[PDB]
Amino acid sequence: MDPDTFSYNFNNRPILSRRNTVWLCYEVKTKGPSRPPLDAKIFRGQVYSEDKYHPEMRFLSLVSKWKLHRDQEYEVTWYISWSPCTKCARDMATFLQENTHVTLTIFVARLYYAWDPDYQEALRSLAQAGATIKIMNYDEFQHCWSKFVYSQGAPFQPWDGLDEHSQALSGRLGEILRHS
Ligand SMILES: [Zn+2]
Repeated sequence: MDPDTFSYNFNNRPILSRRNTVWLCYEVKTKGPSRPPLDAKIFRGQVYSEDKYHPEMRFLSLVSKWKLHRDQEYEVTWYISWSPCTKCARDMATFLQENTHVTLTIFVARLYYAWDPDYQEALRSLAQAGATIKIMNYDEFQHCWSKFVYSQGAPFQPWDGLDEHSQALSGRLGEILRHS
Protein backbone atom coordinates (compact mmCIF):
# COMPACT_ATOMS: atom_id res chain seq x y z
CA MET A 1 0.00 0.00 0.00
CA ASP A 2 1.12 3.65 -0.57
CA PRO A 3 4.33 4.64 -2.41
CA ASP A 4 7.25 2.44 -1.26
CA THR A 5 10.10 2.81 -3.79
CA PHE A 6 8.58 5.92 -5.47
CA SER A 7 8.39 7.94 -2.21
CA TYR A 8 12.00 6.70 -1.66
CA ASN A 9 13.62 8.46 -4.67
CA PHE A 10 10.96 9.43 -7.30
CA ASN A 11 9.71 12.10 -4.81
CA ASN A 12 10.72 15.71 -5.66
CA ARG A 13 9.96 17.56 -2.37
CA PRO A 14 11.26 15.33 0.45
CA ILE A 15 11.63 16.50 4.09
CA LEU A 16 15.16 17.89 3.46
CA SER A 17 16.74 16.10 0.43
CA ARG A 18 19.58 13.61 1.28
CA ARG A 19 17.56 10.62 -0.04
CA ASN A 20 18.65 9.17 -3.43
CA THR A 21 20.52 5.88 -2.74
CA VAL A 22 18.98 3.97 -5.70
CA TRP A 23 20.04 2.83 -9.21
CA LEU A 24 17.19 3.24 -11.77
CA CYS A 25 13.65 1.88 -12.30
CA TYR A 26 12.97 0.62 -15.85
CA GLU A 27 9.91 -0.76 -17.67
CA VAL A 28 10.26 -3.10 -20.66
CA LYS A 29 7.31 -2.76 -23.08
CA THR A 30 6.75 -2.73 -26.87
CA LYS A 31 7.27 0.20 -29.29
CA GLY A 32 3.84 1.95 -29.14
CA PRO A 33 0.87 -0.06 -30.45
CA SER A 34 -2.83 0.62 -29.64
CA ARG A 35 -4.39 -0.06 -26.19
CA PRO A 36 -4.29 -3.85 -25.69
CA PRO A 37 -7.32 -5.54 -24.09
CA LEU A 38 -5.07 -7.93 -22.06
CA ASP A 39 -2.29 -6.96 -19.59
CA ALA A 40 0.35 -6.89 -22.43
CA LYS A 41 4.03 -7.59 -21.56
CA ILE A 42 5.07 -4.69 -19.28
CA PHE A 43 8.04 -5.70 -17.07
CA ARG A 44 9.02 -3.11 -14.43
CA GLY A 45 12.19 -3.71 -12.37
CA GLN A 46 15.41 -2.04 -11.15
CA VAL A 47 19.17 -2.75 -10.70
CA TYR A 48 19.47 -3.26 -6.89
CA SER A 49 22.70 -4.75 -5.43
CA GLU A 50 22.43 -8.01 -7.46
CA ASP A 51 24.15 -7.14 -10.77
CA LYS A 52 27.37 -5.04 -10.66
CA TYR A 53 26.53 -3.59 -14.12
CA HIS A 54 23.53 -1.27 -14.61
CA PRO A 55 20.81 -2.31 -17.13
CA GLU A 56 23.31 -1.70 -20.03
CA MET A 57 24.09 -5.29 -21.11
CA ARG A 58 22.72 -7.53 -18.26
CA PHE A 59 19.23 -6.06 -19.03
CA LEU A 60 19.33 -7.84 -22.44
CA SER A 61 19.21 -11.22 -20.65
CA LEU A 62 15.59 -10.36 -19.66
CA VAL A 63 14.85 -9.52 -23.29
CA SER A 64 16.35 -12.95 -24.16
CA LYS A 65 14.57 -14.62 -21.19
CA TRP A 66 11.10 -13.48 -22.39
CA LYS A 67 11.22 -15.37 -25.74
CA LEU A 68 8.43 -17.17 -27.70
CA HIS A 69 6.71 -13.75 -28.11
CA ARG A 70 8.64 -11.63 -30.68
CA ASP A 71 6.50 -8.85 -32.23
CA GLN A 72 8.66 -6.18 -33.97
CA GLU A 73 10.08 -3.38 -31.76
CA TYR A 74 10.38 -2.95 -27.95
CA GLU A 75 10.41 0.29 -25.89
CA VAL A 76 12.26 0.64 -22.55
CA THR A 77 11.83 3.59 -20.14
CA TRP A 78 14.73 4.21 -17.71
CA TYR A 79 14.07 6.35 -14.59
CA ILE A 80 17.56 7.31 -13.29
CA SER A 81 18.54 9.93 -10.65
CA TRP A 82 21.86 9.48 -8.75
CA SER A 83 24.18 6.57 -9.73
CA PRO A 84 26.96 5.47 -12.16
CA CYS A 85 24.47 5.79 -15.07
CA THR A 86 26.89 8.35 -16.69
CA LYS A 87 29.39 5.84 -18.13
CA CYS A 88 26.34 3.54 -18.24
CA ALA A 89 24.76 6.14 -20.59
CA ARG A 90 27.71 5.56 -22.97
CA ASP A 91 27.13 1.78 -22.72
CA MET A 92 23.39 2.58 -23.19
CA ALA A 93 24.03 3.71 -26.77
CA THR A 94 25.83 0.34 -27.14
CA PHE A 95 22.69 -1.67 -26.13
CA LEU A 96 20.48 0.59 -28.28
CA GLN A 97 22.89 0.39 -31.29
CA GLU A 98 23.17 -3.44 -31.01
CA ASN A 99 19.35 -3.92 -30.83
CA THR A 100 18.21 -1.07 -33.20
CA HIS A 101 14.56 -2.29 -33.08
CA VAL A 102 14.40 -1.11 -29.41
CA THR A 103 13.57 2.42 -28.17
CA LEU A 104 15.27 3.96 -25.13
CA THR A 105 13.70 6.54 -22.77
CA ILE A 106 16.45 7.61 -20.32
CA PHE A 107 15.46 10.03 -17.51
CA VAL A 108 17.89 12.09 -15.37
CA ALA A 109 17.40 13.81 -11.97
CA ARG A 110 20.90 14.80 -10.69
CA LEU A 111 19.67 17.50 -8.19
CA TYR A 112 23.40 18.39 -7.75
CA TYR A 113 25.26 20.27 -10.53
CA ALA A 114 29.09 20.12 -10.51
CA TRP A 115 30.72 19.83 -13.98
CA ASP A 116 29.32 17.50 -16.69
CA PRO A 117 29.28 19.43 -20.00
CA ASP A 118 30.45 16.40 -22.06
CA TYR A 119 28.00 14.06 -20.22
CA GLN A 120 24.93 15.87 -21.61
CA GLU A 121 26.50 15.84 -25.13
CA ALA A 122 27.29 12.11 -24.83
CA LEU A 123 23.59 11.61 -23.97
CA ARG A 124 22.78 13.42 -27.26
CA SER A 125 24.85 10.74 -29.07
CA LEU A 126 23.08 7.97 -27.10
CA ALA A 127 19.82 9.69 -28.20
CA GLN A 128 21.01 9.61 -31.87
CA ALA A 129 21.17 5.79 -31.58
CA GLY A 130 17.38 5.91 -30.95
CA ALA A 131 16.94 6.96 -27.28
CA THR A 132 15.23 9.85 -25.43
CA ILE A 133 17.04 11.76 -22.65
CA LYS A 134 14.88 14.12 -20.55
CA ILE A 135 14.80 15.20 -16.87
CA MET A 136 12.23 13.38 -14.68
CA ASN A 137 8.73 14.76 -15.45
CA TYR A 138 5.49 14.79 -13.41
CA ASP A 139 4.29 12.37 -16.12
CA GLU A 140 7.17 9.98 -15.28
CA PHE A 141 6.11 9.89 -11.60
CA GLN A 142 2.36 9.77 -12.42
CA HIS A 143 3.31 6.73 -14.58
CA CYS A 144 5.84 5.12 -12.18
CA TRP A 145 3.23 5.73 -9.45
CA SER A 146 0.80 3.36 -11.21
CA LYS A 147 3.69 0.99 -12.15
CA PHE A 148 5.55 0.81 -8.79
CA VAL A 149 3.22 2.47 -6.17
CA TYR A 150 0.01 0.80 -4.94
CA SER A 151 -2.39 3.42 -3.42
CA GLN A 152 -5.29 1.20 -4.70
CA GLY A 153 -4.43 2.47 -8.24
CA ALA A 154 -5.27 6.14 -7.44
CA PRO A 155 -4.58 8.95 -9.93
CA PHE A 156 -1.56 10.52 -8.15
CA GLN A 157 -1.32 14.24 -9.05
CA PRO A 158 1.41 16.87 -8.48
CA TRP A 159 2.06 17.92 -4.84
CA ASP A 160 4.26 20.90 -3.71
CA GLY A 161 5.22 21.79 -7.33
CA LEU A 162 6.43 18.38 -8.65
CA ASP A 163 5.84 19.40 -12.30
CA GLU A 164 7.43 22.74 -11.33
CA HIS A 165 10.51 20.80 -10.12
CA SER A 166 10.54 18.53 -13.22
CA GLN A 167 10.72 21.58 -15.53
CA ALA A 168 13.16 23.32 -13.13
CA LEU A 169 15.54 20.35 -13.48
CA SER A 170 14.93 20.17 -17.26
CA GLY A 171 16.26 23.76 -17.47
CA ARG A 172 19.36 22.55 -15.58
CA LEU A 173 19.74 19.64 -18.06
CA GLY A 174 20.13 22.04 -21.02
CA GLU A 175 22.42 24.32 -18.97
CA ILE A 176 24.64 21.31 -18.14
CA LEU A 177 25.64 21.27 -21.83
CA ARG A 178 25.21 25.10 -22.28
CA HIS A 179 26.41 26.75 -19.04
CA SER A 180 29.63 24.83 -18.21
ZN1 LIG B 1 22.28 3.02 -15.95
